[PDB]
Amino acid sequence: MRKKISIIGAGFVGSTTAHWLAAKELGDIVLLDIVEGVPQGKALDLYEASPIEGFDVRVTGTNNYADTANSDVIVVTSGAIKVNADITRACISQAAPLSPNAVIIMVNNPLDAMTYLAAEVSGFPKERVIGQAGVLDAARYRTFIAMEAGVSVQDVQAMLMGGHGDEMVPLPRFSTISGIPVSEFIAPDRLAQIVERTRKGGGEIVNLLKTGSAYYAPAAATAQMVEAVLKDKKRVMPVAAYLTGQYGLNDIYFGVPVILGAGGVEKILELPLNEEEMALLNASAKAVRATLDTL
Amino acid sequence: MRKKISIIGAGFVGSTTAHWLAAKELGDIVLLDIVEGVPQGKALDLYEASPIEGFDVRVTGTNNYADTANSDVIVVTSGAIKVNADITRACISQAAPLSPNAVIIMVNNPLDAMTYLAAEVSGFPKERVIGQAGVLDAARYRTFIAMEAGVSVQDVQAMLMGGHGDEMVPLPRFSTISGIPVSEFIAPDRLAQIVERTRKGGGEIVNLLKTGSAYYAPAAATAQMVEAVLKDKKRVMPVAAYLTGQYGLNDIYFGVPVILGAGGVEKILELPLNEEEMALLNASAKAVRATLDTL
Amino acid sequence: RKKISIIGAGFVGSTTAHWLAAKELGDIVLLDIVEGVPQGKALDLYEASPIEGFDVRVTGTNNYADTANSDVIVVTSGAREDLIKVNADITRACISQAAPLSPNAVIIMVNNPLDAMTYLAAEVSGFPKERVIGQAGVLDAARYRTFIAMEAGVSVQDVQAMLMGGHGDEMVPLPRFSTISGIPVSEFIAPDRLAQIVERTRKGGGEIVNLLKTGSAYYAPAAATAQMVEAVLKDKKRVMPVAAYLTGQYGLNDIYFGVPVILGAGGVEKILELPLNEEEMALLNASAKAVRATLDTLKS
Amino acid sequence: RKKISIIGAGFVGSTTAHWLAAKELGDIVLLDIVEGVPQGKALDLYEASPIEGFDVRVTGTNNYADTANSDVIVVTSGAREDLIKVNADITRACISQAAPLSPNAVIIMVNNPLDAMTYLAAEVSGFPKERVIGQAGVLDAARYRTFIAMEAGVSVQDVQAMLMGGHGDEMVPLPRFSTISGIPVSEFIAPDRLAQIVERTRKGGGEIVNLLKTGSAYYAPAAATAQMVEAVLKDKKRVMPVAAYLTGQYGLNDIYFGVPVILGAGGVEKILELPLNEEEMALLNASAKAVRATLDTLKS
Ligand SMILES: NC(=O)c1ccc[n+]([C@@H]2O[C@H](COP(=O)([O-])OP(=O)(O)OC[C@H]3O[C@@H](n4cnc5c(N)ncnc54)[C@H](O)[C@@H]3O)[C@@H](O)[C@H]2O)c1
Ligand SMILES: NC(=O)c1ccc[n+]([C@@H]2O[C@H](COP(=O)([O-])OP(=O)(O)OC[C@H]3O[C@@H](n4cnc5c(N)ncnc54)[C@H](O)[C@@H]3O)[C@@H](O)[C@H]2O)c1
Ligand SMILES: NC(=O)c1ccc[n+]([C@@H]2O[C@H](COP(=O)([O-])OP(=O)(O)OC[C@H]3O[C@@H](n4cnc5c(N)ncnc54)[C@H](O)[C@@H]3O)[C@@H](O)[C@H]2O)c1
Ligand SMILES: NC(=O)c1ccc[n+]([C@@H]2O[C@H](COP(=O)([O-])OP(=O)(O)OC[C@H]3O[C@@H](n4cnc5c(N)ncnc54)[C@H](O)[C@@H]3O)[C@@H](O)[C@H]2O)c1
Ligand SMILES: [Cl-]
Ligand SMILES: [Cl-]
Ligand SMILES: [Cl-]
Ligand SMILES: [Cl-]
Ligand code: NA
Ligand code: NA
Ligand code: NA
Ligand code: NA
Ligand code: NA
Ligand code: NA
Ligand code: NA
Ligand code: NA
Ligand code: NA
Repeated sequence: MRKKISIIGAGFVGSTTAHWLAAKELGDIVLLDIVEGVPQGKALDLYEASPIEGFDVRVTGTNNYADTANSDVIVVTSGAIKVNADITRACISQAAPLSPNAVIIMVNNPLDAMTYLAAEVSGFPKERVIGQAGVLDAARYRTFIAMEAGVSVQDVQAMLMGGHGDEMVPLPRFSTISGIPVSEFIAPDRLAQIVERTRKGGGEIVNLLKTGSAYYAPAAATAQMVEAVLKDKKRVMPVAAYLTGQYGLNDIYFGVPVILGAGGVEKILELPLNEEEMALLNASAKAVRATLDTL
Repeated sequence: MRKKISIIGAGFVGSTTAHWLAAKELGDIVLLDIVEGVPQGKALDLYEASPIEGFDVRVTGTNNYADTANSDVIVVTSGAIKVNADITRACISQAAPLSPNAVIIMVNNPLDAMTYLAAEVSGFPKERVIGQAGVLDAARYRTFIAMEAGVSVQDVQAMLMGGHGDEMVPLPRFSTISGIPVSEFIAPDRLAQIVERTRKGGGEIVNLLKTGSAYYAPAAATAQMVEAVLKDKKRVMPVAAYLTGQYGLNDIYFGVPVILGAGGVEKILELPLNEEEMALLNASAKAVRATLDTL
Repeated sequence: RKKISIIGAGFVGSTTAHWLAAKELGDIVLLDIVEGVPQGKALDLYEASPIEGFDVRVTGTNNYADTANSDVIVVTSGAREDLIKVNADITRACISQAAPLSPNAVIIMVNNPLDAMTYLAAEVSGFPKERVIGQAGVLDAARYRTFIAMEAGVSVQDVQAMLMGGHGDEMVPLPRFSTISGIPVSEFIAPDRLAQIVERTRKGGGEIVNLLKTGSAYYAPAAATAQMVEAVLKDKKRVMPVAAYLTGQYGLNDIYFGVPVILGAGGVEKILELPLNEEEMALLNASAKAVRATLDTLKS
Repeated sequence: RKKISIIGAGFVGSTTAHWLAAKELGDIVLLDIVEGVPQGKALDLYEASPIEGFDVRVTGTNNYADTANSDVIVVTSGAREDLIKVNADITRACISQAAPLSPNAVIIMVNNPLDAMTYLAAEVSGFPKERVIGQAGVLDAARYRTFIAMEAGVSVQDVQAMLMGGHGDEMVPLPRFSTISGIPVSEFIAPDRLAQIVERTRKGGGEIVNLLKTGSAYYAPAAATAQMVEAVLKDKKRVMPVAAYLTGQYGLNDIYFGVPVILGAGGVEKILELPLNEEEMALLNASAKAVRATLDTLKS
């Protein structure tokens, strides 16, 4: 049978994630929400786009968790700390039991903390509970680099760590264009400006939309992670993963480079960060730790 | 240089149309709106999804019509009769002059009437001013047929005419699955139910969403028409076109089968409709005519 | 990941790997009896993956053990009675070795004589008839659709058509069952012009052979084959003409014949029975006779 | 629509048409001196369009007039001094007839000896040097990236690499300029293991030749060529290694050499100058000497 993906939270990010996934014909999609009608309408609307696009994907909406049973992947985009903590706990507690073999991909903020909560509530192997944050952030960074350098976005690669904004750990040294260091194309001061724009990337969209936050890129990032699992592509990407010593961090979810596949986090990469980079990471880890304790 | 597409009205349908088009890497996209920040945010958000998806598309947002100059295609999705008439007149009067060689694709409702208005205000050759309505409606119909018959949406074809809802002219006789009449798969009573669900398709999504109307399918339909023009694919699809005698109708925009290409409507097909079908068409034409006169 | 084994790494088999690899549908194993040939073509295609962006393991081999547990087995190892016996021996050898290793696979035959070889494959494999099919109609319909699109001046994406039987004289054209966006093809193309198109379709394979001088078509044949593989792997429920085992449909029994079917994860999930008129049945009966004759030569 | 002419409908040329047709990038004209060959391959591929869903006019011809006004001209008509003279005469004939008909086109050479043949094409066409390039580095980097992905156990979509020079011994590998999602390849693969990969890359073309016994690689070479065509047609500004005319970069003058460039609608839009260390420059200089020798044999 076809793969099955359940998206919990049929808002901007969740519905847009269904759109990116449907276009890829990766599997049947179930959009769940607590609000009646909303997921049903968005799912049917997207389903009706299928004859036009040519993909055979069963997109259904629902308010009943039973419809998410036996999912291969569970995406959680239901978030609006306390508020999201209750929402996240409610979603995972009802979804996890019905899909014991699924890989959970958290999107709700505060991301690192919510992913940790999902791991606790689900009791799933740590490798199968991850969060999306770094793929989006690296995507904004890669976009800015391509724009500035005047090259194809298909030729820019970048790795970064930590969490959102001030918790983000930029790593320009670990970004290249067709294998060439970005420093060969962009000078230090301009690169520093791009790093700052990346840190503020989410807020930049918020300040523009006025009524909500970003969704096209966040959903694309999430969909790419879902694809990595379903097709066991073994993508090397920054993801919120559970650490057991890497970078000197224990008992915490933190954005780190991993090889993402059908088994979820199949490997946590260990970068040879210099002292400057480690200082940024330590400060981030402390802030992420603070949010974790509050949780 | 790359093709250029301007989308006037950065709301649900317009932004979603940018999404479908960006994924196809069909050309640079300019999202224009009267509201500040909104088009800029949605465009940048989508642009930031490009390194993830791998398409090189310049997606920009704006409030200045000058940025839409020299567009190959102009999509109008700014509508909310009087209200939309003023909005449509304002959009076409400012956009048409800057892109004299563009094909205008209207989406604003009342569709047939607004497309007629766009033709008047723009003064463009009639073949280059069309409206999207039938592709969406036929898509819902094709979706329902595929669902019911249990076959791939890639194998269902369908033609229909007229306008939305009561103005829609269904033509089950002109729908097939891999060349086979749909009547071979679905009985008369069930087919009649599918036709009715198609007529009410837009309202069905509205009643579910509660706060707005459909956009995934409407945008997909619009994007497919944009693709047909940019790539001169010569698609055979129902489109709102200016009639000069076809089906006995003159001086009016009506949903009819056409061959859509780089020159816009490259041919209006003349179906051998029986008396039953012509009765439906005549009633529709009268209703569309009524809306036109009011306009 | 899904696994597809392509037996016979010649033009059709390798080109089929190309179409499938681009779709990132699953791991692909190309097998041949000739050493180096499959390994070279597989590696070549695998080396194109970073350029195209697909993650598919494409490997070549001479060992049937590497095709074990495949979801789909494509047979393109084929090379009058002479033609039949030669391909019967190759098909026999291929199926008897591959089938036992992939008991749950759907076998898609391509070797000619198509209908007869598919029958032999069902016979040798012992597989349920629904999981042993042949590719022929998708290619023939593709040529017909191409000619129609060319002539009518419309996108190939808006032309669909159904046909039955086998290759050439065994082909049962059905213009009545072809449309452009739901509109009969006869509305776009005159009778004489359409008859020529039907004739060109019957001789479509030969037309390519005569142009290439050496060898036959492979781009379209591989695309047709790949589309059937995708139909099974993604359980798309495609409505297409495929060589299937008949037990009464169209008045035919105990024979593989090109017929309209719903193709999904279970192989043939339904054999459609279109009501054909007197003229159309005349063509089908004459076609069935020719297919039956070939089948009898095989059983002898 | 955009128009691409592929001179030489052999394995690489036809496979390039296949990759391009699937991308629906523009009309494709396949030309060859042999009658029937291009017409057959073109028709075959055109007949696959309804199956795949792309609307591309694919035609075969023996008349250079049909390649008129092309946006891109791909040359894959090629067949020691013997090798050079034979290909020089073919390349000469192809360019002198095609270039005049498509004055604004970007010429992408594939024929070997690559660097030398691209130089000859610039010489014969009279085209601005930026619009006459050669494909070699994209393929070589593709093999290297494939081996790295295989070994590191990661997606081919996350491996990028740059290299220069020409084929085999003329290749200038640059492991320092290869990464996996921005992380140095050396962090994933040990020195000895990486050296083997570099060696396998140098001999990558030969490896395929030895396996096929007859003929050389075409899937990856065509994919590499097609990606360069797409770069021009869609003005993507790709950063890739291509054979370009040098006027001082890397200390080389009046010669075509594989170097990092930004490829767009204007052909070579920029030749990047990477600061290479002593060891790397040692490789490049020895490579330039070999390329220069080949060039001199050509000019003689
Ligand atoms: N990690 C990233 O990179 C990233 C990027 C953007 C947004 N986000 C976060 O993602 C979340 C969703 O953002 P959005 O813009 O889609 O929001 P939204 O408000 O549009 O959608 C959230 C949806 O969740 C539903 N919901 C609430 N509680 C639920 C419950 N218990 N069960 C099921 N559904 C429930 C709502 O009814 C709503 O439709 C937020 O927490 C946001 O901060 C993360
Ligand atoms: N033809 C079909 O099949 C079909 C299907 C669905 C919706 N529609 C119609 O499409 C239109 C858009 O629907 P929507 O859901 O995207 O709406 P929406 O309200 O989300 O978006 C419309 C956007 O237009 C902008 N706008 C208003 N006046 C403008 C002006 N003068 N210039 C530039 N921008 C302006 C708004 O500020 C808004 O962002 C409506 O008229 C709707 O009825 C047609
Ligand atoms: N529409 C159709 O159904 C259709 C269309 C085209 C071609 N065909 C048929 O498909 C077959 C292949 O055509 P081709 O052009 O690719 O041929 P080909 O000669 O290029 O390739 C056949 C390959 O099979 C291999 N082979 C032979 N015996 C084998 C065995 N016992 N096991 C494994 N491999 C073996 C060969 O060594 C060779 O590489 C032919 O029978 C041809 O007539 C059918
Ligand atoms: N990385 C690279 O740059 C790379 C990779 C692989 C192969 N190649 C080279 O590409 C060339 C083609 O390789 P192939 O395997 O496709 O060869 P091939 O022999 O299959 O095809 C060459 C085609 O050129 C045609 N031809 C000959 N002279 C011609 C002329 N004057 N005009 C038009 N057509 C003519 C032939 O008839 C033949 O169909 C060779 O020179 C080969 O060494 C380069
Ligand atoms: Cl956090
Ligand atoms: Cl109206
Ligand atoms: Cl039936
Ligand atoms: Cl530089
Ligand atoms: Na699936
Ligand atoms: Na913060
Ligand atoms: Na400073
Ligand atoms: Na373009
Ligand atoms: Na939206
Ligand atoms: Na969307
Ligand atoms: Na109405
Ligand atoms: Na009744
Ligand atoms: Na080939």
